Amino acid sequence: AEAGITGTWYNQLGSTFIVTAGADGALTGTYESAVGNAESRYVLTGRYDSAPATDGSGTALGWTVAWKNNYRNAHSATTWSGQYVGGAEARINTQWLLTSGTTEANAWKSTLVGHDTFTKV
Amino acid sequence: AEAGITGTWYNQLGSTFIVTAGADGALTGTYESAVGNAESRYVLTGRYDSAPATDGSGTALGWTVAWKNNYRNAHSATTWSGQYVGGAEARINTQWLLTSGTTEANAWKSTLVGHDTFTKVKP
Amino acid sequence: AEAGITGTWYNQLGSTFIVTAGADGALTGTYESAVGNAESRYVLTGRYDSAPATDGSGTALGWTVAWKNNYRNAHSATTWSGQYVGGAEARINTQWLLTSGTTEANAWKSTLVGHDTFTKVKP
Amino acid sequence: AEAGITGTWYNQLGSTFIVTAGADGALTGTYESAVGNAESRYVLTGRYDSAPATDGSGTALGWTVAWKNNYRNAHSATTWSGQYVGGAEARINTQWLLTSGTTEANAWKSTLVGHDTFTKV
Ligand SMILES: [Cl-]
Ligand SMILES: [Cl-]
Ligand SMILES: [Cl-]
Ligand SMILES: [Cl-]
Ligand SMILES: [N+]
Ligand SMILES: [N+]
Repeated sequence: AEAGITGTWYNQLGSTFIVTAGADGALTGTYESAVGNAESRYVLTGRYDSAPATDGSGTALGWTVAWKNNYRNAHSATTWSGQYVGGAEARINTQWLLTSGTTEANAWKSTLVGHDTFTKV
Repeated sequence: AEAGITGTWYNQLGSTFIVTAGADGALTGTYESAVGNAESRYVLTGRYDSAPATDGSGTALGWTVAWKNNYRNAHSATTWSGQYVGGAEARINTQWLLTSGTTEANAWKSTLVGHDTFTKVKP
Repeated sequence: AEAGITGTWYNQLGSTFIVTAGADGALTGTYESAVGNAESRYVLTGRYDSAPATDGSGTALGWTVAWKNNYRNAHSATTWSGQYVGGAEARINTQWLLTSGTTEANAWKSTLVGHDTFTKVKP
Repeated sequence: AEAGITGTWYNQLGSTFIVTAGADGALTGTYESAVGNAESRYVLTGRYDSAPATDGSGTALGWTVAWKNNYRNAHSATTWSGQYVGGAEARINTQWLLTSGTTEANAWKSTLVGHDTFTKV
């Protein structure tokens, strides 16, 4: 819990997430997706709540990735919100929101929602 | 545009968002919330997509706030996903997810969803 | 209250919702949308929780619309989840999920989320 | 696809869903949950899109359950949106919204979001 977040994680789609959790709640790393208008690693930044409760709970965290890198600009950003749980098999369970930049005309259809489970396997 | 996003913003609940959009697509600042087990400012970090399109599309962005500071710890974190629309009345329209740390058993009810609109006042 | 919900309602996009709240907690009616691969009325079915609280809480409800009628088929369905707030200006505030049928491969991008507010005009 | 929706399904939590899909898009049945202020079966009603595409896609559908029965009234309603996919192992993959009736003061925190995968196993 708290700790253990640092490392390389993978989700059901094959995307890889490499993060560093800092003593004071920062989350920094890079994201390589398996889907979308993605081509390479993207920078990610987030926060995690460094003093989780001392009961059998997971650690809340969230992060963002703007899908723009030296290779692609998909004019969109994804944020994942979820919680980290450790143990023999640690995972991060998240729900995400992906918003694309649209014209007002298409604003009603700008956000996709999904879920992802990351493991270090 | 980074500038365009930089500034002080408020939403309909009365929360304050102070942000700096940096060259490299980063977003840093503090969030003051009007609701929840919150007290004072909290640090936020996000990213925004620095090269939007010409046209009249919004700039997609997103940021996270873990509700822990030196005064409180709510054991939860919210991420806001949305777009910035500039003009005379610049607005950031978002959808957010708030997750609380829970035991595996109550995990099914760990995330809330909602939407917020922010109006800019200062740079 | 069933009555209270029964009526003609419009949201900010210009879509029409005609509903009948029945005794047994059911919701039946037609939806006319202003956006999407939609043409004409579609059938909706939902439920609402017939015994709310006294107090000034909203009545939780929800309904589904599969976007297929005799004129079009969009292979998608939307569910709206929210609450009814009565008074002189009765409103139904919702959050919706729109899922499109896709291949397993593009399933990750099958659902859109958003929010709608409905204003009542007729019973 | 289209067909096959009728039957008894179960989700990862143990909730049971029994539905009847009608030739014209109606979904009717009852829901027995494993979690919440639930006590027994609840009536559910929904719709499904009866003419799915003739390509390897799933069938879109959605349904609602107001958590009020002769035994409990949890002043809330849940709607599930997702798609049915058949094959040797058929499943219904959904994302749900659960709204409780609150005072305006608490309206900002009235909706929970999650996901559920139902199988006939
Ligand atoms: Cl991904
Ligand atoms: Cl807020
Ligand atoms: Cl609509
Ligand atoms: Cl359930
Ligand atoms: N993703
Ligand atoms: N559920």
